[PDB]
Amino acid sequence: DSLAPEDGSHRPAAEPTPPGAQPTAPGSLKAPDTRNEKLNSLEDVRKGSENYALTTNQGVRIADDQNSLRAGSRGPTLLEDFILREKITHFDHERIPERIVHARGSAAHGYFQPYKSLSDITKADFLSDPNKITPVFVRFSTVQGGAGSADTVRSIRGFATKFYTEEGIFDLVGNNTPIFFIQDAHKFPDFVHAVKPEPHWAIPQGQSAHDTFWDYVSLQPETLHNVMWAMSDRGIPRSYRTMEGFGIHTFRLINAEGKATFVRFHWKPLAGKASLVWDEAQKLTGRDPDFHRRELWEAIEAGDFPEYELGFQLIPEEDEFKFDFDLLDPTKLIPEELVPVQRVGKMVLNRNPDNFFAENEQAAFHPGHIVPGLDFTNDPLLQGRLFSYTDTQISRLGGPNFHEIPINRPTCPYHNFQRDGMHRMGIDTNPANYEPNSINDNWPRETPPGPKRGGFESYQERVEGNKVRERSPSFGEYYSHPRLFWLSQTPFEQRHIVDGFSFELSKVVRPYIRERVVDQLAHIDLTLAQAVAKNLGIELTDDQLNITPPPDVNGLKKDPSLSLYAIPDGDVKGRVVAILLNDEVRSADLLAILKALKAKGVHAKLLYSRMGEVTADDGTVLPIAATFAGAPSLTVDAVIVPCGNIADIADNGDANYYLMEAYKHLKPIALAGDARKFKATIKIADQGEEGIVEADSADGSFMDELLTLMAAHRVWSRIPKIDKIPA
Amino acid sequence: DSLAPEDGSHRPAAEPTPPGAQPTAPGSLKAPDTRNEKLNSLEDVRKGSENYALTTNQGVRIADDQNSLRAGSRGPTLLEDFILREKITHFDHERIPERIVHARGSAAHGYFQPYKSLSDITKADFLSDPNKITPVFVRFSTVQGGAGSADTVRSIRGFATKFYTEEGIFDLVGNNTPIFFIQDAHKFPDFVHAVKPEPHWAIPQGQSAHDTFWDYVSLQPETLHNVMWAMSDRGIPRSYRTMEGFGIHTFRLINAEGKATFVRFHWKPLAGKASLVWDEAQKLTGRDPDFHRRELWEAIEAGDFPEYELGFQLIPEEDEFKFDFDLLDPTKLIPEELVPVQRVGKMVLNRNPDNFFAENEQAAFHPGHIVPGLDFTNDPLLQGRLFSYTDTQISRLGGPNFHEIPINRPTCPYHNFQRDGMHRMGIDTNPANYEPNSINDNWPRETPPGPKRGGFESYQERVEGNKVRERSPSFGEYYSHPRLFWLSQTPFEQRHIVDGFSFELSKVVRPYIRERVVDQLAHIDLTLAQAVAKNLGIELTDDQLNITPPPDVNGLKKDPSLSLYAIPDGDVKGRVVAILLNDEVRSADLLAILKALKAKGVHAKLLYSRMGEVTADDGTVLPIAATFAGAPSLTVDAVIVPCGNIADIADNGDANYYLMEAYKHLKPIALAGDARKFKATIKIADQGEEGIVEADSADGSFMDELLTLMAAHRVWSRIPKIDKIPA
Ligand code: HEM
Ligand code: HEM
Repeated sequence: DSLAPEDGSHRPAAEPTPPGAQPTAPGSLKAPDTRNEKLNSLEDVRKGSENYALTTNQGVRIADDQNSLRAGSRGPTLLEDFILREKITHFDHERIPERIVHARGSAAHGYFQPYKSLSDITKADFLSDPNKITPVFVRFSTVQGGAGSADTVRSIRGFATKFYTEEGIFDLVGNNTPIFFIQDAHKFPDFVHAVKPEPHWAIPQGQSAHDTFWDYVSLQPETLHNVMWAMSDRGIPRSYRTMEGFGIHTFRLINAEGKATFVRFHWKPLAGKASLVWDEAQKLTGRDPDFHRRELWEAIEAGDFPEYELGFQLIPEEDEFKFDFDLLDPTKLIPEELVPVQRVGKMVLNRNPDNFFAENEQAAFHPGHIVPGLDFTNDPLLQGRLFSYTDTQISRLGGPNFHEIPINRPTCPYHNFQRDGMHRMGIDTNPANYEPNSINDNWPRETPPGPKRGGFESYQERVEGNKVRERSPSFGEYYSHPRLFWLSQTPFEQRHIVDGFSFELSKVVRPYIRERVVDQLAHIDLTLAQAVAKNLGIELTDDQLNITPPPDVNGLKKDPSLSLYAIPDGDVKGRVVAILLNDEVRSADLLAILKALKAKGVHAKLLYSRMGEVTADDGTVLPIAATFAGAPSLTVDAVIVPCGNIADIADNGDANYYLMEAYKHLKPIALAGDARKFKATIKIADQGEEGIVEADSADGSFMDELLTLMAAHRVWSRIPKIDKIPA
Repeated sequence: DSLAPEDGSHRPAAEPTPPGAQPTAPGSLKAPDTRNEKLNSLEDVRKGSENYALTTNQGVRIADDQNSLRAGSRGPTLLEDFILREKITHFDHERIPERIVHARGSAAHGYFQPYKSLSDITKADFLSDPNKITPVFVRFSTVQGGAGSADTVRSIRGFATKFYTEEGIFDLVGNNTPIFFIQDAHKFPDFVHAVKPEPHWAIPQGQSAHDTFWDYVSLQPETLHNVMWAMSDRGIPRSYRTMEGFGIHTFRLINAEGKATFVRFHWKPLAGKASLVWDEAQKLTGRDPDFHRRELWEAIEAGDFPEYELGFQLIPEEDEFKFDFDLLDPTKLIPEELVPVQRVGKMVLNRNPDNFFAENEQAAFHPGHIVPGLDFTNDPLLQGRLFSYTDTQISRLGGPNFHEIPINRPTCPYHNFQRDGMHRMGIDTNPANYEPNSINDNWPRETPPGPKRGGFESYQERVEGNKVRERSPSFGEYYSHPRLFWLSQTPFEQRHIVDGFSFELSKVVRPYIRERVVDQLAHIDLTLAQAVAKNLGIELTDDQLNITPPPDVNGLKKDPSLSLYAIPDGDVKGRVVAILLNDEVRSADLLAILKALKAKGVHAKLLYSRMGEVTADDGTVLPIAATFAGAPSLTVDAVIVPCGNIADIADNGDANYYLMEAYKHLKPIALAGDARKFKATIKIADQGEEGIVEADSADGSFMDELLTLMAAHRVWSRIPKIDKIPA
């Protein structure tokens, strides 16, 4: 019975459509022609559905899937009902342990390709040829919250990429800020317990704004650098497409001659950098907790494929000790003003998964998964990471055969003498399960290291020292990097940093914790320290006002690449506008609006005070995407109000509020014809104001003004005007 | 090191304190003297900390917990560092699968006591004497969301009680609505999959507002009854303390004479019934995803112990077929106007756990866990539940010995011949591990059924019919209960239901699903259906307008017990008021305000534009709990603005917004003296309006008027006035 509508509107068209135009769907159904070698190898396990009989897991067709088997229709359920018991058993056992950290994350498939061969600095096969494509799977995530926590919380973001290379899987497991909070892996559990929900009551979810986090931070000043990044707008990116990615650690590149070059990995978002503002981001955790997940998935369904440029910071082995910070300390960044990022390749994510659980939830990334041509360093954080990912995956994924879970399998050959383990898929036919063996003529065999297709050999780094549990003295500097970061931010970015700390610390119950954090800020920058103190009603002592600021980092008083916005990099393709309709829309305005949006690849969402349709003045029937309250201004990049019967919406509280919120959150607003009467709601200017586009009608000029504002992301100059507004 | 403040302010006092006054803490440190038998029996596994050396799990003291062992202070981490490896290993394996459903929950310890012996109707030992105290552990929960999802989502709530009786554990696993969505347990995986995040992209979290839910509901009209309850304000309770609880299924009570009586279990909230309004709930999911968890914990830390009355709907075996609905159908309620709830006992929750993971996360509740004196019925949803809880716990809790996890252990004796299994704690000394045996003289032995302390014997219900997979034809009625519920609601409740369906259907992307649900609403009630259809821009057809309304339920055209608010039952103790300060508060107003709240057990939170202190007009120093933006109006029940230097906050956007939000969400507001300048902000006439308390000062009847308003929970008369207002 219960079947599809006659018109076939239950099923999404298999072509790129704008967000909200069609029901989203499994990637292989939405984009059947989008392929890559990894995507294709997953076909052995894909399972369709159309035209097949419903069955048990043993293949027995089910006749009645609505009822348990009972002795009489009002009788007891019988134990012999094996259909019911398999069905309920499988349901009872759906859940697997979520990731210890980064449990909340969203992933997609794609491909990578280098711009040119890097064979002079590395023998890694995936970086050796500009026309040799490597399939990728990328998972972006938050850090602290559970798998069901919200996307747009304040947090560091993970950015993990699995490269299915010809010589093995390479996972580049990084974050959206260039440093981590702590120096040695031994303190990981300590840092993570402090930022996670407090042990007695398991509060708060997905947030650092609570006593144990600020306690830990105040007692461990090595965390201040990453805490500055987290409190800036870097902790609340607008989308996974508009954030940077970094491997943080110094790794090594090894070429065919055996030369080692120190390397730091970067991803540059080709959609530019952009973040939300705090109030918007926190409200968005309530209006749409899956905002980033949704936005990623929709951009891929729309053809706005997230694109990132892989880049390398390269430091010759002889310059190991030439900075004023240790290269092996993960709480220290390498300023691009000192070591520029060399462009290496492009990564495009062009296909969503079919099943979230099977591919996203069971994906396993590990910074230890390297290939010939790459090698580690002694960074003490990285070092302990090599132990942990392998270990956690044995319980998370139920045993040691997690490499056999479809998303995790290499697409290149894998042969060895490992056998058995829970849920073993691979049936080995080798007569031998050990080497050396003569009965299989010693196959599979070891392969010497060499220029290409060779066996892995570690770089022979010289090791000299006593066995000690000791932090390197060169790691003992905690304030100059925080200060460099502060000084490179724009004034409005600095304010947002002050506000992040003031908000967070105001949720710290124990007041001495607040004071101690303020004291640490005083070691970074007195202006910052005083601005946070003032918000906390704290007064800096005379001693605190005399703390000398830390030294510059190798002569640097600022580095503009550390700011999200000092260097313009705005891109409107893939952004979205809210269009507030009225019941007699002036079609001429809409037409002009939609044409200019379409030329720049900007999407639109048609909003009204009810769902269904409204008819424009020329008879055009406009389907309503959502209501004013149901898809808040939080979810769009700018707002446009066309003319028409404005009296229909002029007194609407949600419509008025829509604009006050957009205004407060510094988004571009454009008002045509009688829509300019809404200017009194956002109680400001009569001759106009930068950030508000206005005209008798929506024209070419009106739309260029709006699109230019959109390209600068937000109206920073409006900051001074928003704190009187009641929104 | 000795890191605590010398003042001792890192430590909350071990005495009842109001919410926000001190840092919250593990139950046994916060209320050491609050004991019960179960709480005392857990003392064997409680672990302290103070004054102990830091060790490995094997008892080896640790010297340096800040660093890994390496070959040189900048060298590689050594494999021999067993301290690092045990520490990271335990951390790496901290997580366990979350519950398949009801993963998000909050729990507490308490005790139960019956009002009088129920021996005439049940031989259940915990109900046989009013001086017999049974320890309980209760967990309240949402349904769909992960363990990290938000508290205040729209959803049914779970209400599970573990009774540690002298004759066994009895778990009463119910919800906050008297019926469930589906009739037979075979469809649980289908219903649950439909309500959970859609499989391709795992969106949306914690919400039924999406296509698959509404698709399922529109094809399975048996769900409408519970969908009505979920769409009403029942789905967004103000707190776990202000909601009702139900067992849902008909069970049996068996007395010593062998007589079976049918029973439905109810829990009445002694704090009264209270819910939020949708906008507030939704916004609260972002501002504080742990609002319910927090309120429960702080209520118990303040002495506002959540209290519930256990009540029984009793129906003689002879009346099984006397109703319009089948008693064994879980989608049907038993109208209290037909069968009154008989008061049975009182449950008081008076202590939080010590460790959320250990006690809450690992608690295992199961409706099949009954004791002599109770028995099941053939309700087909219940019948399948009896299989599921046992099964799911083998994987969630790691094996068949989950009854040995401290929180789950019986306080009464348990002895049998079961052995081994993962994580086996009990070391059995019985020479025999089988019965009958002669080698231990057959111990432990079976015990015949009897009036007290006898063995379990099922009631000998007659069974008759063929082995069939068949829904009873008596279950095929889907619309009269939904209609009864609808007609029992106040007019503002009906509107809220209409708004729930409207908002939810507005997030369904496929319009035909919205149409199909509207067609189903039209079989319940025309006014409901038309109002929802209008909100969706849908017109009912002439046939839909002529669908005949379903019959009354046994002559009833309404039952006021089904409404949250038709019959006042307001209780103010434990509610919280926001006090908006200024920098020279009339201290006379504040003294009047604070004393009056305290007299009724009403808590207060002093708010301002910054943290720190402000000084009242007489020099009283006032400590600030949070900012206007930091503890939004969503988290209080009422707002009071005292006189002083109102010009200080008159133009504060946040202060103004605070009132707008509280006014929009129907909360009582009280403005003293010059605080009445805020009337313009919320458009209050000069003459005033019901719901707004205003006077020249906070003396006389000012606090009595505000407290009368708090007792009625919200100002429903204000609904029409909020329609407009931009907030
Ligand atoms: C620079 C420092 C670090 C970065 C950039 C980082 C990044 C990440 C990312 C992006 C993920 C999620 C991968 C996914 O999407 O599945 C992750 C997970 C994880 N991280 Fe790291 N992390 C860092 C430090 C550490 C440390 C020091 C440890 C422990 C010694 C650690 C242990 C883990 C574990 C156990 C997981 C879960 C892996 C799984 O369950 O498969 N992380 N980390
Ligand atoms: C009258 C209908 C139902 C009610 C009132 C109900 C209530 C609940 C509650 C309150 C919980 C959470 C317990 C806790 O806090 O740990 C729960 C969990 C659960 N429910 Fe039920 N449920 C119902 C129907 C069902 C059905 C039909 C099934 C499957 C046949 C089912 C399977 C489960 C499972 C597997 C869990 C997780 C338990 C665990 O992991 O320990 N429920 N249910």
